[PDB]
Parts: sequence; structure tokens; C-alpha cells
Amino acid sequence: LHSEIGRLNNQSLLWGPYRPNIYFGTRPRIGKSLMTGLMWGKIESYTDFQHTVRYTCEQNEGMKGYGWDEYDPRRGGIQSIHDIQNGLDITTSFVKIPGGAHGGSWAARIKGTLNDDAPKDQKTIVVFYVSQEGENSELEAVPSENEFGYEGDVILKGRSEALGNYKLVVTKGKGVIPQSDHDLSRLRGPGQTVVQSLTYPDEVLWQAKPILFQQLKAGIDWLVENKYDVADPPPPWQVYLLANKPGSGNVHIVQKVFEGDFEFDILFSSESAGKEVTSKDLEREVKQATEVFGERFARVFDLKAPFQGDNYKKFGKSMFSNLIGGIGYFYGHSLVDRSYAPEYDEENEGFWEDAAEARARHQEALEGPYELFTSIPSRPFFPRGFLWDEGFHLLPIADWDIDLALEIIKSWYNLMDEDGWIAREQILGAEARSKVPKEFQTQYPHYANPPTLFLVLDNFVERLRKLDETLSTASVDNPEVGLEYLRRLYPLLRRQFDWFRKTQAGDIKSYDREAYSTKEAYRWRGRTVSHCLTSGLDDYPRPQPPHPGELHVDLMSWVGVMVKSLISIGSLLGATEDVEFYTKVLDAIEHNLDDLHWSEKEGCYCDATIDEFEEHKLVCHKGYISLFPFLTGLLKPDSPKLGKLLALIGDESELWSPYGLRSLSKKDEFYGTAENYWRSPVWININYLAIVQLYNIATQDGPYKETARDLYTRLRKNIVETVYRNWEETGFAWEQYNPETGKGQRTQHFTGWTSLVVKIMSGHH
Ligand SMILES: O=[N+]([O-])c1cc(N2[C@@H]3CC[C@H]2COC3)ccc1NCc1ccc(CN2C[C@H](O)[C@@H](O)[C@H](O)[C@H]2CO)cc1
Repeated sequence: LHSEIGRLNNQSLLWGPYRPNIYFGTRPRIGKSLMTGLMWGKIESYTDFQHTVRYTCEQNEGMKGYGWDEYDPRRGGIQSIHDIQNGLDITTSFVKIPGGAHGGSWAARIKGTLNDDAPKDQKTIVVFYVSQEGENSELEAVPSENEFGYEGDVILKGRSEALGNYKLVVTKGKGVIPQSDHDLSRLRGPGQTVVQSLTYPDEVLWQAKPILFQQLKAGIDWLVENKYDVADPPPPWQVYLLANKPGSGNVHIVQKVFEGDFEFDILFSSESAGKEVTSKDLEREVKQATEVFGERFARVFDLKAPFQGDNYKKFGKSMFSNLIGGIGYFYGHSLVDRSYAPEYDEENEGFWEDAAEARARHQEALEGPYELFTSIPSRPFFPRGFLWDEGFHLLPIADWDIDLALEIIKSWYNLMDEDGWIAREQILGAEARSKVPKEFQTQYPHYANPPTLFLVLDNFVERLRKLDETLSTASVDNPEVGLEYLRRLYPLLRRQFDWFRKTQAGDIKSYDREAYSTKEAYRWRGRTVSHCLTSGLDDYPRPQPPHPGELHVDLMSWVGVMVKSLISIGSLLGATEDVEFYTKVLDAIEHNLDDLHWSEKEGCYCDATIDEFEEHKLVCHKGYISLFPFLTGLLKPDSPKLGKLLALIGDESELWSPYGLRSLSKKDEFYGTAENYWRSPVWININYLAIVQLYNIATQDGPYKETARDLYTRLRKNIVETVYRNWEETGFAWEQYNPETGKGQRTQHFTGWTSLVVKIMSGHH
């Protein structure tokens, strides 16, 4: 039954609009296969189109906003794009029709509506770009009945091992096609849908904008040769219409020009299913998907008081839809330093200078290929998997579709190398690499990242202990399936546990350090003077200088999160020799948290270092770090230490803003300093952890239950209203929120862990 549900998830999920890096295109979960993409651009002049044309997601003064109104990766959804520069509001409805043996069929409708400020007679160039990768695969444009191009539909017939036989139809569409009076109409026609079928070496098929422009340029060059000039030039929209040349190729450019409003359909028919897909089919199965997205959302995300309002329901569907609509499939080579230099051991004082030397050896090699199906922080800025980001992305996605979340976790853990390392940033392939400056591309097998995926796995276990509809929950509804998932994954869970303890080890036994345990101390590898990137809290203030002495309280707390899941899972699998080792290490961490990290002076947990005179010195920087034992669910609900932490959270003068918890205390000396990334601003992912933990303490007998109810109630409201107010006035989820004003700052379209806000509103944790 496990392998049965396996094949059915494969078949349910294969197709999707899995290129979140571009405004609109589709690819299946297959490295070398069929890919599509949408480009559009107003043409007002002979030189403007190269500047106006749209393909890969950006965010500037040109673009008001864009994202999914609804989306389910299994069914599809609707995206709206609000383009100021091109005077255009576009809709991209996308829908999957299950059937046959090759992962179903699909269809899309592209509707452009000119906005009020746009010329009523604007000419918009639109392209559907189609590539196929493979040795033994074929894609051919069925030629036109007319001489110069197509009066109606464009039929692409194609085949591969992966997809079998399929046909891909770019429909005639509704809308006015401008006609040219010029002499050139005798040779290129007056204006019609055109196709160019070409072939390039597979590894450059993705570079669609340069490939398109090479043909536009070749058509312009032909004009200049064939005596067409400024005495009598054709209209620009005809200068940029490609000479029709359909046929065989691994690249097919379908080009339309529209005057005013336009729409047109894309129809993918798997021959291995029944009859081919029609435009009437698209209209029906879109409407039916809206209904299903409708029903599911009210059940899965039932927003509790005071956010049951329709305004907050709109906001929820948006924050959710952009989060789950960011799901991509990525395929190709990681850049890695597999040199494992001695300098990356970070055992010297000045280890950061040593580690700079090793990196300037430039021994990083391409390796793979690898595949990853994952959600992303940001379509425009960060369209790729980030390890600790995905822990948060999947909290809401698990609610929606636990089997989708386990599928993504499975994809991530299939990346783990022999030693137990998963790179924290997954830049899979030349396309992925094109968005990342060379400086940030190379990964390092000593660079860790918080294990937040365990938190999703924790939530899976609690759900276990206690057809699209069917398939979303199959892995809890059928307990033996759930367990076999865990049985296969468990060894990699354990391997990762073991890999932290070997590579991210703190040094007790070498220093004037006493403690209940000589094993349990951790220090993040990878840290520079100002930064500790691998923690996730890029520029949070840390012991100066950085030092092999350091112990980092957040790291220890993450190992606590891992060990508690290991126990819960292990005990469902009867890993008895293991469950005792785990219990003994949990016991040691709890004690060693206090012995190495608790400060009575300052009334919070702290990082540690080693002094100019070689004693163990606590370094206290009131903020997110200071709370970590609490945020990770590690403190008993009666603890005095929890109590002092609850004071620190609630105190306006330290951490408590009207807009949520500050990264760092206004009293701390590093408040608002340097890049001020994690040194004041409000971050929804760490606030979400506090909100969850406060609700735990609040629905329980103990001394703090009543405080924790005021703080939960208030923080939930402060976080949600800040993200909501900013969504209302700017159309965006933001990476972080200003502690002084509540304004969204840094990067837009951060969905992204800012979408955690849907689950905050939903409550009943
Ligand atoms: O360093 N840069 O200025 C940089 C710049 C550019 N670009 C391109 C190209 C230029 C430039 C400007 O546009 C695009 C591209 C990358 C970087 N790399 C840094 C970087 C990496 C990830 C994150 C997102 N967050 C930050 C969270 O703290 C972290 O916990 C969370 O893990 C993470 C993942 O979502 C943020 C910053």
C-alpha cells in the first residue's frame, strides 16, 4: 500500500507551474523534459520592446504587484499580475486534468486587460516559448494553411520516454490583431500568429530571452539588407513580428501581436489519456478548482477571533496561495568545496582569516546533477530552496496537504551526502545560478542551518498518534504508510543528528569549564567578525572576537529539537538501543543549557566565549537568541527560568513593540547598528515560534498560564495586524517589519515565512 500511494503522489504532482523564477511557465518534476514560459511587452517605438518585455520575476516601480489568488499544486490556480510599465493587468489560470499514465494533462488561459492609463490602441507583443531537453525526443509545429503564419490554432506534436505522445495547442484567442498596409505585408503578411522552430544545444534552452532576441535581430537585419528603411519604415509592431518558419526543433517560439485587450489558451493533451483537452474543459475544471480551494481553506484555515472578517479571509488566501504557489522543481549541478581543507576546522584564534585563505584556493567543483521539489522565500530575489526557511514554509503547507509536505521533506533529505550534510542554499543549475552572484554560489560541507524541518516532522507524528482530497491525507489516514515513510527517513534523521555533533562541536574539555555533561556544547561553523550566516540570524550580535571557545545557545536548542523528534519517531519504530541514547543526551542538554548558557545576573540564556585570560565568559545580547530554549519547546512550564524569559518578552523597554517582538533589545548596545538586519526589526518566523510556545503554556495547569494568555492574545494580534496592514496598503508580504513604525522593509514578495501569519490567525495549535 506504501508503494501504491507513492505511485499515486508521483502521478498527482508530476505537472505544475513549477518555475516560480518567471511570471508564468510550466515544467514537470523531470530534469530533462518539456518546459514552457510566457513573455509580454508593449511596443510603442522601434527600440522600446527590449526594455518593456517581461519573463523572469522582478520587483521595481515598473510592477505594482503579482501573485496567486488561489493555488493547489495538484489542481492549479489563478495568478494576477499588475504591470504599470506595460499598462496591463494579466491573469494566468492554470489547471491539471488527471488521466493516462504520464502524469495527466493541463491547460492555461492568459488574459491581458489594458488598465485605464494605457492607450486604448496599445500594441502588446506576447510570446509562448517552448523547449524540450533529451536525446531521444521530438517536438514539431504542424504547419499553417496560410503562407505568412496562422489564422487559427498552433499545434505542436511531440514525444519523449518521460511524457509519451502529447500535443500542445496555442489557441487563436480573442482580441484584435493589427494589420499592416506596408509593402512588407507582400513578404511577411499584414499580421498573424507566427512560429519559429529552432535547435540549440540542450544546456542553453532555458536562456529564452537571449534566444528570442537573436531571432528578432535576425529579422531586423533582413529588413536592412532587403532595402526596407526610414524613407518608408514598417510600423514597429511588424518590425518585431518574426518571419513564420515552423518545423522540427527543441525550441518553439509562438508569437502573437494584440491591439487592446487579449486572451488565449494553452492546451496540453497527454495522448495516453482519453480525448484531447479543449478550451471548454479549461473553463469547467478552473471553476471547479476555485470551489475546492474555497471549501478546503475554510476547513484547514478557519480564522479565529478577531480575524474571522472577510477582509482577513482575503488576506489569508493571499498569504497562503503565494507561499504554496512558490513551489518549484529545480534540476542540475550544485557548486561545492569538497577540498575539506584543514582551515575549515576553525580550531585557531583568527580561524576566519585561515578560512578566507582556503576559499581563495577555489577548489569548488560542480557536482550532481541533483533534483529538488521545494517552496521558496521570494520569486523575485530568492527563487530557490533554503534549508531552515523550508521548516517554516511547510508548517502551513502540512496543514493544507501533509502528503505534499512529506514529499518535499523527502526531496530535501535525498540531497544528504555520505557524512549527513545538506547544503543550506540549493542553487541547482545554470538557470538557478543566473540569479545568484558568483560570491554566494559555492556551498561548504561544514556550513549547517537550523533543522526546522524536524518541526514539520514533529507535527506529522502528533497527527499520526491522534481523490485529491484522499491523497492529501493518505499518510496519516493509513497508519502503516505513515510509519514506512518514517522508517525510510529515520536513518537520515539520525545521520543528520550525528553530523551536527561531529562538525558543530563546542570545546568544554580544553578550558576552565565545569558542567553536568562534557559532551553537550555546540558552536556554529562558518562565522566571520560581524556575521554567523549558518545560524540563520545573519548579523545578530555574537561574542567578539569570534573564538573556538564560543558556545552558541540557539545551536544547542536546535539539537534539543532534533533529539525530542528522534525519541518520538524512534519509539514508533522500536529503536530501543537508540531511544535510551537520546533520553540520556536530552537530560544532558537540559542541564548543560543552564550550566553553560543560563545567566542569573541578566535573567536570560546567553552565548559563551573564552576571555583574554582563558576563563568561560557569558556574553548576553537581549533578543531572539536569549529566548531560544523557550522558542524550541525545551523548558518545563513551571520553570523559574521560563518566568524571567516571559518578563523579558513582555517588557516594552527591551523586546516588546506594538508591531511584535524585536530581533534585539533597545537596551542592548548593538540595537539598530551596522546593517541592522537582525539587530532591531520584527521577524515573523521567530515571532511565530514564541506565539506557538505561549499558547502551549496558556492551555495547561501552571504558575505562568495567565501571563502567557495575555502575551499570546496580544502578540498574535500585533503580528497579524502588522502583516495585514502592510498587505492592505502595499500589496506585499515583507521579509521583516520596522519596530518603530510597523512598516514592511527589505525585500517584497517574501512568501516566504511571513505567510506563517495564516496559521497564527487559524490557531488551535
Ligand atoms: O548578499 N546579497 O546582497 C545578495 C544579493 C543578491 N542579489 C541578486 C542579485 C543581486 C542582488 C541583488 O538581487 C538579486 C542575491 C543574494 C544575496 N545573498 C544574501 C542573502 C541570501 C538569502 C537571503 C534570504 N534569507 C535571509 C535570511 O536571513 C536567512 O535566514 C534566510 O535563510 C534567507 C533565505 O531566504 C537574504 C540575503
